[PDB]
Amino acid sequence: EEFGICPQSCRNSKGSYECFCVDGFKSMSTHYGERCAADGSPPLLLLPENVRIRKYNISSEKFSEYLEEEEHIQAIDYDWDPEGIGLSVVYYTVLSQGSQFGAIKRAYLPDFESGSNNPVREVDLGLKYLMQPDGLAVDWVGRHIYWSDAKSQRIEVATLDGRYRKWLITTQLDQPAAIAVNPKLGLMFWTDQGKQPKIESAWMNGEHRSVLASANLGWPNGLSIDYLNGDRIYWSDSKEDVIESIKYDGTDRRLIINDAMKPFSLDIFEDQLYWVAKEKGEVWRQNKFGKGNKEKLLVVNPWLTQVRIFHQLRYNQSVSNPCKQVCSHLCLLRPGGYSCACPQGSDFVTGSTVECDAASELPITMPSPCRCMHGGSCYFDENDLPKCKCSSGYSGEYCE
Amino acid sequence: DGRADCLDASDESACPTRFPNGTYCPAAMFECKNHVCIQSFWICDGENDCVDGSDEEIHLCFNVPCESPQRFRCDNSRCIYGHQLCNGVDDCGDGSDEKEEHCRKPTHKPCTDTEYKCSNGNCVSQHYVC
Amino acid sequence: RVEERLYWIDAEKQIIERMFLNKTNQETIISHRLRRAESLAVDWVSRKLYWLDAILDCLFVSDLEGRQRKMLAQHCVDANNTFCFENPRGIVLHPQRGYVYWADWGDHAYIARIGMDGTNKTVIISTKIEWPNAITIDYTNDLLYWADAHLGYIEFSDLEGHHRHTVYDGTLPHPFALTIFEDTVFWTDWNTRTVEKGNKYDGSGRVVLVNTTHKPFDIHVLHPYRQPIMSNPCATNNGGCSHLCLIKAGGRGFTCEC
Amino acid sequence: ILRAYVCDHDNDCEDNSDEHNCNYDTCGGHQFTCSNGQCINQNWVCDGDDDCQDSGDEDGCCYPREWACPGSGRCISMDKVCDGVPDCPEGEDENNATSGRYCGTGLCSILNCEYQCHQTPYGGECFCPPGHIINSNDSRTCIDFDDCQIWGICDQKCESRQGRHQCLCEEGYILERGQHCKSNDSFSAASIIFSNGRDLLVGDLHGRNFRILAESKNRGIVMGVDFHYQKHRVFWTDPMQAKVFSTDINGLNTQEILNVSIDAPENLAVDWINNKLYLVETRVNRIDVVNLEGNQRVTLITENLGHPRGIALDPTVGYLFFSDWGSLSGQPKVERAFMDGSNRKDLVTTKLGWPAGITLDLVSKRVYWVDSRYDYIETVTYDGIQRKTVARGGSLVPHPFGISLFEEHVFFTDWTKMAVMKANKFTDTNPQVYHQSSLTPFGVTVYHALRQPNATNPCGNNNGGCAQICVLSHRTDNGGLGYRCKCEFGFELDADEHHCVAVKNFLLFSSQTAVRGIPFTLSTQEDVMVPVTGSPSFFVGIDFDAQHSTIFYSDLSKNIIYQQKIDGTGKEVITANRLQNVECLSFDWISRNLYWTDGGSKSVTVMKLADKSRRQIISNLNNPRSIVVHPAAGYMFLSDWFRPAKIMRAWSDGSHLMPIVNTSLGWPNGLAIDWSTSRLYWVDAFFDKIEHSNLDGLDRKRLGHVDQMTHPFGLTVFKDNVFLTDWRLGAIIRVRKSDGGDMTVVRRGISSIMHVKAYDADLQTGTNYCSQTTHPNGDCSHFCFPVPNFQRVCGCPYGMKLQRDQMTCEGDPAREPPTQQCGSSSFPCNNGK
Amino acid sequence: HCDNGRCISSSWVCDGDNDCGDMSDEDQRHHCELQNCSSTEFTCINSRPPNRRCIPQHWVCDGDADCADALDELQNCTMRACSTGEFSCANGRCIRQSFRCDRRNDCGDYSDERGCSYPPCRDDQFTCQ
Ligand SMILES: *[C@@H]1O[C@H](CO)[C@@H](O)[C@H](O)[C@H]1NC(C)=O
Ligand SMILES: *[C@@H]1O[C@H](CO)[C@@H](O)[C@H](O)[C@H]1NC(C)=O
Ligand SMILES: *[C@@H]1O[C@H](CO)[C@@H](O)[C@H](O)[C@H]1NC(C)=O
Ligand SMILES: *[C@@H]1O[C@H](CO)[C@@H](O)[C@H](O)[C@H]1NC(C)=O
Ligand SMILES: *[C@@H]1O[C@H](CO)[C@@H](O)[C@H](O)[C@H]1NC(C)=O
Ligand SMILES: *[C@@H]1O[C@H](CO)[C@@H](O)[C@H](O)[C@H]1NC(C)=O
Ligand SMILES: *[C@@H]1O[C@H](CO)[C@@H](O)[C@H](O)[C@H]1NC(C)=O
Ligand SMILES: *[C@@H]1O[C@H](CO)[C@@H](O)[C@H](O)[C@H]1NC(C)=O
Ligand SMILES: *[C@@H]1O[C@H](CO)[C@@H](O)[C@H](O)[C@H]1NC(C)=O
Ligand SMILES: *[C@@H]1O[C@H](CO)[C@@H](O)[C@H](O)[C@H]1NC(C)=O
Ligand SMILES: *[C@@H]1O[C@H](CO)[C@@H](O)[C@H](O)[C@H]1NC(C)=O
Ligand SMILES: *[C@@H]1O[C@H](CO)[C@@H](O)[C@H](O)[C@H]1NC(C)=O
Ligand SMILES: *[C@@H]1O[C@H](CO)[C@@H](O)[C@H](O)[C@H]1NC(C)=O
Ligand SMILES: *[C@@H]1O[C@H](CO)[C@@H](O)[C@H](O)[C@H]1NC(C)=O
Ligand SMILES: *[C@@H]1O[C@H](CO)[C@@H](O)[C@H](O)[C@H]1NC(C)=O
Ligand SMILES: *[C@@H]1O[C@H](CO)[C@H](O)[C@H](O)[C@H]1NC(C)=O
Ligand SMILES: *[C@@H]1O[C@H](CO)[C@H](O)[C@H](O)[C@H]1NC(C)=O
Ligand SMILES: *[C@@H]1O[C@H](CO)[C@H](O)[C@H](O)[C@H]1NC(C)=O
Ligand SMILES: *[C@@H]1O[C@H](CO)[C@H](O)[C@H](O)[C@H]1NC(C)=O
Ligand SMILES: [Ca+2]
Ligand SMILES: [Ca+2]
Ligand SMILES: [Ca+2]
Ligand SMILES: [Ca+2]
Ligand SMILES: [Ca+2]
Ligand SMILES: [Ca+2]
Ligand SMILES: [Ca+2]
Ligand SMILES: [Ca+2]
Ligand SMILES: [Ca+2]
Ligand SMILES: [Ca+2]
Ligand SMILES: [Ca+2]
Ligand SMILES: [Ca+2]
Repeated sequence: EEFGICPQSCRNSKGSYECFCVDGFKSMSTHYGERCAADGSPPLLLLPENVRIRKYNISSEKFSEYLEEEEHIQAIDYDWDPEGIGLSVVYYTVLSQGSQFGAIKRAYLPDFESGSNNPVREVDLGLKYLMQPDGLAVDWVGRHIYWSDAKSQRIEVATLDGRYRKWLITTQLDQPAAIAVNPKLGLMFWTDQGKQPKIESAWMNGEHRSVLASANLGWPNGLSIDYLNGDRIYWSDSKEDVIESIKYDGTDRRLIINDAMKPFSLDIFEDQLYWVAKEKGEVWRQNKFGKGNKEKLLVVNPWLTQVRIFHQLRYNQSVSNPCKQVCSHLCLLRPGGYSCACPQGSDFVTGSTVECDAASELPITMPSPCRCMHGGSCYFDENDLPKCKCSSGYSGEYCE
Repeated sequence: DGRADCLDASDESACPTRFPNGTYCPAAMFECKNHVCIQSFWICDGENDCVDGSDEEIHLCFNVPCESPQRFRCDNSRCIYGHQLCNGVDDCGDGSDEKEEHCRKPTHKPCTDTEYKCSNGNCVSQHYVC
Repeated sequence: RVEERLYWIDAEKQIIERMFLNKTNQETIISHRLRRAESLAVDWVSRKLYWLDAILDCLFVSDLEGRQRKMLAQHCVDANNTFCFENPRGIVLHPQRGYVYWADWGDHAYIARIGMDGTNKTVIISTKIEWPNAITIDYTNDLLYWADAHLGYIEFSDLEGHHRHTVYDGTLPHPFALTIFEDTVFWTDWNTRTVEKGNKYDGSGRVVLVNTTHKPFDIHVLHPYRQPIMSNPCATNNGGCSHLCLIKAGGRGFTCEC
Repeated sequence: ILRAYVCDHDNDCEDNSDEHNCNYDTCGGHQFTCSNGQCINQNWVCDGDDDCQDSGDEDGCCYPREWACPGSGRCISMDKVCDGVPDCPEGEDENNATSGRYCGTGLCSILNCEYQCHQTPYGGECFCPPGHIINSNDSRTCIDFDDCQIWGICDQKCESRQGRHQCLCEEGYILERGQHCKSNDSFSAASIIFSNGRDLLVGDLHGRNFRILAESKNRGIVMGVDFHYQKHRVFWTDPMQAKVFSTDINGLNTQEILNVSIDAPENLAVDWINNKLYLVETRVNRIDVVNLEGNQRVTLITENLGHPRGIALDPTVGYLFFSDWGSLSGQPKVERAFMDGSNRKDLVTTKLGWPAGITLDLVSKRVYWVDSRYDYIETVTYDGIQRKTVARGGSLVPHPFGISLFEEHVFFTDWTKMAVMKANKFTDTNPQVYHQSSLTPFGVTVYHALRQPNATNPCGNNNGGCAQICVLSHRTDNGGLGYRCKCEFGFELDADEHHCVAVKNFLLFSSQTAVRGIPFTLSTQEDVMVPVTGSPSFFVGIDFDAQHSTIFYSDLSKNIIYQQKIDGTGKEVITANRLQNVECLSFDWISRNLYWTDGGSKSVTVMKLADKSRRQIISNLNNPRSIVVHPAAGYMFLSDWFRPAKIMRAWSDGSHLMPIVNTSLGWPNGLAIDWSTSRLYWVDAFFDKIEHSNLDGLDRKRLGHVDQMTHPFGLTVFKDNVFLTDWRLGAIIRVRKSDGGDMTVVRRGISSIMHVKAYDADLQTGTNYCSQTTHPNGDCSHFCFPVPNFQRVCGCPYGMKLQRDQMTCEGDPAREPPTQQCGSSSFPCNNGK
Repeated sequence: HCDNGRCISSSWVCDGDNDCGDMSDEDQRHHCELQNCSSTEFTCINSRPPNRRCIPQHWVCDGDADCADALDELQNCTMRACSTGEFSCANGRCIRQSFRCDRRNDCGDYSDERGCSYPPCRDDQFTCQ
């Protein structure tokens, strides 16, 4: 029942306790389960600057360049290896510039070691009239994208290909800024940076809404969830200068890091918290329970808006999708199950609550990406199809 | 765009008339001499949100209201957020924030009926007394 | 009506709780020294709560926060020791007249009235009464209504018991508590487990609104007119009472008690 | 023409036949009367509209460089204010006014104008240069104005980049004279295609070269014309022959007739993105979708449609526009819908008269429609929010019928002028003529590449995943183009909305214009059974045979009884003689017999279909309105409306007749049998009630009043449900037969729905003596009739004689009964009087 | 929504109570028999609708018959307490002892009159059919 007691799972005993890691994790701390390590390739960091996205590798203390853009990249979220081809997908938002509306973009991120040798193209979900999409969240169970827009004051859900668009919350919103989703619980959490800042949680289908924090909030600008230690919620404040954690039901609230140098984004991995300093362009990490002292990893370009952690086990892919193909347009998770929803400007066919009266839309398959592994090189054929050429010592298709 | 994309704000530094009002930004917003705009809330709160510091020229601080439990006001007539009051940082340069008068430990409640008194300045429920 | 609150008794927990009609706040008001609470009444003018106990066999008065507590009646009500607190299961209040009414289903069943300050202890109904579990008042007629689970009737009389009429006469199997609004009377029945409505004078119209798996225990109507607006005697200075102020029998003036 | 318009003191007819012989009467109430003897609604007297052609209905109660010349809103360019032709209601915009006014500039000397000053008959006027307006605060100086707001500022797009306006044309056009938009030279020269009756003609945009696209003197009137540009095909419809034809723009001896057996097609629209044709049928109140070959057919809109006359399509957004009269209200309206028919909206519902003809503008996203009653051409935006008038009045547009749009001009056909006309799509105070002849032009369309812009067809790949048919639709969220799936006749969509499941049993009902089969549940499939229609027509009685996939229906317009197959592959006539008023039909599937009732002859008749043998079995009835037959039980049930109304039971041959129910019945109507419960159900249309009893009428129960069964007419029973139709709601309702209150409406808006039946082979079961293989046909000669206790009787045709075995009948069937159409007290005559 | 034009909490549907007043929430269209009670619930073996199939586990042993068969009370838990001045009935009820044997059913399941031997009326009394 103690907060700091264990990083992932705890078991009681007549005169003691045991800490244990969940599946996919291993324990190698001096004390069993006091710290956990994650299988697979080492974690990576994703660093969206003003007009470019950069990658960092914690295991090698190495830097790589991934994406360049002509507009201010605001929020980043990713989907891990949705096709099993070894390339994750990244989703990012760009704000409106002058008369040009904002947009949400889709790109491929290789899970293997790669950099500029594999140029990455961009796809646009086609979500029209976006103005200031300050927040982005990905749902890997339901295969949905969730985003928050501060000028329209809305939270909207769509299919990862932008194929169906629904509005979940429109009323009583003041500058929605950050959004996070938990598909296991079927809950979504977001922050409001309005005149009266707030932290709210709702059902991933919008049918239930609650406010978890409405006091001592200056500018909740970042939101992260911890699924390995319960389902805790963590948010960063760059005006209160604090990182705070609550239970997803609001029954518990704690202050984890004090004198956080203007924290603007949060991520949690292997018992450590990672956050960014608004103006310093710095990345700082500490222990997620507030223990010890804080350390500085990178001194990145001052434009760093967010830090994200990229790893197979950050999001539990194993989580089962309950939609079972019953709904015809949209299926949205809720605690203990699912619900059906129609695109905006539509309603259910008379008498039904599982069918919608709206045009059907074809899945938008993303173009073939550059897949040259082992430090190979990628070149486009005359028909624009991608092809690979490999460096000394590597051969076969792509660079397998 | 109203957002400093140059650290020196030289991008917005030469913006033309953005609105026929002669102003550079709309309502429910604050404007700075560098032609950069910021949420009015950030005015006079111990952070140069405008890189040129124009968002908190000390003369501006007197106007913003600050409720005592959620926000704090410093002797410099500048306002600071509640958590900052004893975070260990001089969030306001006068160093009123972090003053021992404010930070010192609480005054324990006087022992009520059904309770007991201890030399320790502590109160114990009567049943626990022995 | 004033606080927009609901008050109820829980016999498994032996507690009295109050909530807001918007369901946003719930509190426990009396949490100890309740042996067998059986009936609860609330007073909207004096800001008081009244309840009956069937183990202590007494009547209690308190302030809606559950802090002040006084015992207002005990033992017998007839100076003959035939009618005495044995199984009190009914309570209704009339502030305009300064009276409290309660019903008891002891082997000697009776309906008795006492004054909100504990004075003028008297018996109103004593004949052809066997199992009262229901007492209610109609303020648009100054009428008193009660139901008998044994004799199967719903009867109405005047506030002093000298006129008697039957809406239903022996036709109800096991009637329980009653409530009245406009030209309609509503009652609960334990053998059929129903909530039914009828015409308060002759029952010429009868329908069943709900039936239930569990026995229905209490039924009331909520509307401002069920708690009419009137001048509180203790309104300005609490009557100068140091602890409790209670409307005198007859509804004029107040009394102060420790 | 609608009867109400006849003798209304206004010419609706092409040749004025609706007013020539009329004797008029006064008008009043919430109305107004004006010059030329016309009556107008009260609100119209002050709304800025010239509803009276004298322009009198606005006298008492405008952009830069424009003036509101009368004392009200008639707004005209500054030159017209004195040009010398009365552009306003009674002059007041002329050199001198008969009302006493004269053109001058005296006030200008006082005004001290900031810019040009102009002469006005009344006083004087001041105006400002482009990009500016005069200000109401002083009527003398100039203020800065958003020129783009001006209707007609540019042909396609306008931008006030620096207050000063600039004009832009879409990617398919080029810009001329700073406001005009012309079509890129890359495309072929634009062409006009129009019909004048027997022939279809092609002409050039300037009206000096004409040719005939198909000169074969072998077809009816060409009514509607539409084209496909990429396929270089032209399509037109002929209602005289009930056919649709397609030709190649070259006219080089290639003419095709589509495989679409549709009754009375009258208007045609083409979809070039999905290769689909959309057809409009006015007498049948139907809109249908087919492919360019006619081989795949879907019914898109049949409910709450009335005489659809004009249709237009935009497949780049998935929009369909049509004009129709509400079946439940009879009011003219213009509607927008999704090309799948799924979503409908009303764009114009006020001041619409007779809205025949619709065309679309694809760069400005506008709808243009024609009204022949109020003599106007008017345009709205796809959302209906903004309305403008291009031309109005009998002088400019007296009787327009067809409309098409290209660039800055609209082309329409007028029957009074008997001409094809050219006008400016923004405002034309003096339309122009493009073709003139002594023949009435019917349809006009314009043929150019930019009239059919390209878009990615969502259906084009893998048929959009639809198992049978794919139709375009509108994306309600993105605003773009999407798709939907449709199933052929005899099929219904599966829960996945992509695969089609075959429908074996369906619900069958009859109406004035059509006989239709629909699923027993709420469904998007408008028709399962191939519809049945005719004209002029009124279908009342319907029964089915499920063993041979046949339906039987009667028509009171022609007084004929027909048998048809649910797949449309067969149509035959059972009888067309001596039928006076066939009110109800019933069929016996064991003996292959058909029974019908006639209120004219007050008799019940039975016929055998294996050899077409006929007999009349009950006569001297009063109002025999409903009949049902039970072969396995050997019983026949019949209802009579004559007071006291009654329900009667008989043996299949009529040898017994007894009133099984004769109390508390006002209009005993449709009768149904429940084979599971051996029960009889009936509906009463006067008392609007549903009652059911056993075959003896000895046990009688009444269902709880259906929440909206205001006036029911027909009843059928299927499984745990009862299905009834309502004659006022125009609906089909579903109810639960044990209590009467599980309530659902399966269809609504069906005009003149009459009877409902349930089609199922499972229902048409059982056996009787006639069926036995040991006694084929019950060993009868000409008729076999089931009677109780598995017995049978052998009947004979009319006029024949029976013999000793009492099973064989021999004699002469050659004589039909006389023509006794007249009732008692009337002498019949040779002249049918 | 009910045929009466009444609105009721959805959980109430197929629960054995005439919550709609017209039984609209407890009829064949709902298919109460097909319902598959939750693990947190309890089941009644002889479930014929409208007799409710599902009972909350908390209710099973409470002293009150929840299933039509009273199976929930026909289980292991004991009979509730009653006063010495009272009589007890299979309904899980305690009634004043004087009520015993007066030909009027006070307990509901007639346990208040079952097995009674009645003394004849006195001379001061009158007798009723
Ligand atoms: C990160 O660095 C380690 C070496 O420290 C290497 O094994 C791993 O493949 C790298 N991951 C990526 C994605 O480059
Ligand atoms: C992931 O989800 C699966 C299935 O819900 C569960 O068995 C597993 O323990 C989860 N693992 C982690 C690391 O959350
Ligand atoms: C002038 O300022 C107001 C706010 O005071 C703003 O709303 C408006 O847009 C500005 N002028 C215009 C009409 O652009
Ligand atoms: C009772 O129901 C009515 C109508 O639904 C509602 O207005 C009222 O607030 C409810 N009261 C309580 C205490 O639930
Ligand atoms: C509930 O009602 C009380 C009494 O009117 C009111 O004081 C309180 O604010 C209400 N609570 C909410 C959450 O609406
Ligand atoms: C009780 O009342 C009766 C009524 O007649 C009276 O006679 C008697 O004295 C009183 N006292 C007792 C205890 O019976
Ligand atoms: C008590 O009640 C009686 C009637 O029951 C009444 O006559 C009397 O005035 C009341 N007050 C006192 C003080 O007796
Ligand atoms: C409620 O009433 C209906 C109809 O009288 C009845 O069938 C059902 O058993 C009743 N339910 C209970 C729990 O008594
Ligand atoms: C005239 O202009 C002034 C501003 O100069 C404005 O306040 C006033 O309302 C205007 N009056 C009219 C009748 O337009
Ligand atoms: C005219 O059409 C050709 C071919 O489509 C195109 O290349 C050209 O740019 C067009 N010109 C204009 C002005 O649109
Ligand atoms: C016409 O339609 C029928 C039925 O759909 C089909 O069998 C036949 O092949 C079609 N003929 C042509 C030429 O398409
Ligand atoms: C449509 O596409 C075809 C094929 O690409 C081309 O020939 C034609 O000019 C296009 N028409 C328009 C209006 O873009
Ligand atoms: C009504 O029907 C009954 C039963 O067949 C019959 O006895 C009676 O004579 C009939 N009455 C009338 C008026 O038809
Ligand atoms: C409940 O559903 C299961 C399948 O999930 C089925 O096998 C079973 O028969 C159902 N009924 C009960 C009482 O378990
Ligand atoms: C409790 O229930 C079990 C299972 O029905 C039974 O075997 C056992 O004898 C019961 N125990 C008591 C105390 O009745
Ligand atoms: C800049 O502001 C001035 C003063 O308001 C004028 O409005 C001027 O027109 C503006 N310049 C432009 C080009 O908009
Ligand atoms: C406790 O609080 C009071 C004010 O409420 C004073 O600050 C007091 O000084 C405190 N008590 C002690 C012992 O210092
Ligand atoms: C003309 O018509 C009105 C009804 O609109 C009345 O019939 C009235 O009698 C008539 N009035 C005149 C003037 O003849
Ligand atoms: C009626 O029928 C008879 C017998 O067929 C004659 O044909 C007669 O000419 C008919 N009469 C009329 C008026 O049709
Ligand atoms: Ca322990
Ligand atoms: Ca600041
Ligand atoms: Ca501080
Ligand atoms: Ca007691
Ligand atoms: Ca007694
Ligand atoms: Ca006319
Ligand atoms: Ca008008
Ligand atoms: Ca003129
Ligand atoms: Ca006309
Ligand atoms: Ca229920
Ligand atoms: Ca129980
Ligand atoms: Ca008894």
